[PDB]
Amino acid sequence: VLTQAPSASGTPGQRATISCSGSYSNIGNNNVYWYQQLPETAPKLLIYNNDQRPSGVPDRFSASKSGTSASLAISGLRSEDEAEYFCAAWNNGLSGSNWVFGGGTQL
Amino acid sequence: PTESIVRFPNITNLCPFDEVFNATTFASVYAWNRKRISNCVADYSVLYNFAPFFAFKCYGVSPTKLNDLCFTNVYADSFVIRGNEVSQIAPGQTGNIADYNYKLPDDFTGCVIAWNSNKLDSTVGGNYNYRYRLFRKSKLKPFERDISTEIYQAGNKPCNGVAGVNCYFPLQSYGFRPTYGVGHQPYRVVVLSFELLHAPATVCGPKKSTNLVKNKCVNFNFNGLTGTGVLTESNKKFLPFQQFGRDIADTTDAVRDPQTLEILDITP
Amino acid sequence: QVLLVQSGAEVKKPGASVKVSCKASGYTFTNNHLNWLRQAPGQGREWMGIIDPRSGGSSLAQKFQGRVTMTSVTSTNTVYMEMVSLKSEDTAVYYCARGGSKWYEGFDNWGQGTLV
Repeated sequence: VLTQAPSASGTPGQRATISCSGSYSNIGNNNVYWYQQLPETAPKLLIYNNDQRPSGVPDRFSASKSGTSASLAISGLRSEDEAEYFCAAWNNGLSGSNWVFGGGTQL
Repeated sequence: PTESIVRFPNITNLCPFDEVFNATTFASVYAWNRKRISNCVADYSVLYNFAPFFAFKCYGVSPTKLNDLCFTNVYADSFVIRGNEVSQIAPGQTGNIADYNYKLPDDFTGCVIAWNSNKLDSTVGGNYNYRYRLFRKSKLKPFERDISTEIYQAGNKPCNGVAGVNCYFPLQSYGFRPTYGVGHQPYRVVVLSFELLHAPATVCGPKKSTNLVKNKCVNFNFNGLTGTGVLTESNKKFLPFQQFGRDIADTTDAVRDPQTLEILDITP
Repeated sequence: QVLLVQSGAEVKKPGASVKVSCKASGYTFTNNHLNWLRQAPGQGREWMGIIDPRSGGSSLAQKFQGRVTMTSVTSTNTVYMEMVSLKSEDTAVYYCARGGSKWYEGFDNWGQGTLV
């Protein structure tokens, strides 16, 4: 149910992306939105309605979805900013429908 | 087949299919709001552009064969039904909808379309504005109005306006929760009814037109009726009621041109 | 600025009832929704349920339905949770999340959480 997501190690001045793995019912039909988090910091909304960032988010970032996979690209990722990320999509499967968050591998 | 003539009624207008499919509030199974669509060219590209159907299954016609045919009376019925009982709107089926909410006649030539509507037709407190009937005096007739909800008693004792055991409440309204599973999530459904004979079309697909050539062997197309042959000026009088005639052999022999009201033959 | 009040960290006791409140700020309370999700270290994140601010109605996930009660009050500008038969496993950190309508699945603010 939760997105598996890959593991990454930051490299200064390099573009990096995070991908999610979900079912058709999890991410294919329902749009996704991202959440950048740092340790000892609270969650922060990253992209809105699966195609654009919310107002105030830096325009350097871009993200897109390809079926079960949604690529969250970070413009020139920095190791200090680098941290584990996690999808946030709505799931409606069989008897249960709920928000599903796939915690990515620790970064 | 020297050429290919196709003549449809010249009138043109974007059909109200858009506002039918995009209404912000739909009626209940209690009262299927049936609205007439006519005097417009029917285009299904807007229906395709609409949300991906969960179940678009259509009878007496095929969606490929849907565009060329001209329908005489089209009637878009709208309602909201439980995702468990979506399959019950098909004729020849039984179910709570079928027993008491509404029927589809067995000889149905139309399209039924449903799409998951928890996206915006669901409230966390539930949409109790949508209601259905557990109980009714008998089975509701196909395509029959039912807009009265009076207190019904299952037992022999008459209610006299009093509710109690064996005298249950008239209508039950389901409140969709977002948490409800896909089976129990609300479904927005649209039902279309067609008629193909003995009536003026006044509803057609976008196919443009080209003038006929009298006394020329052509593979013609009139109001979606596909036939080939020589078009001959005729003297047999048709009343305004009937548009295309019939022979002993039960194939078409006469037709009145939609653009110019004049009767033509369909001789081989 | 949008601000959400966080209930202080609490000692976790098996078979006990706790209440946590998140008081809204930076916006009108009734216009925009507020729902809850929790995080368990060493595990994934999970979502409690959503309460309506203006109507006060609550919709709760089937997975943890019944253990928690949520009530929305206009004057309090906050929603309360209840915990029945608190098991040691269920104790964790719980975040408040704020968003718009139901179709606006994207939560635009966050809760601090409760952890000891």
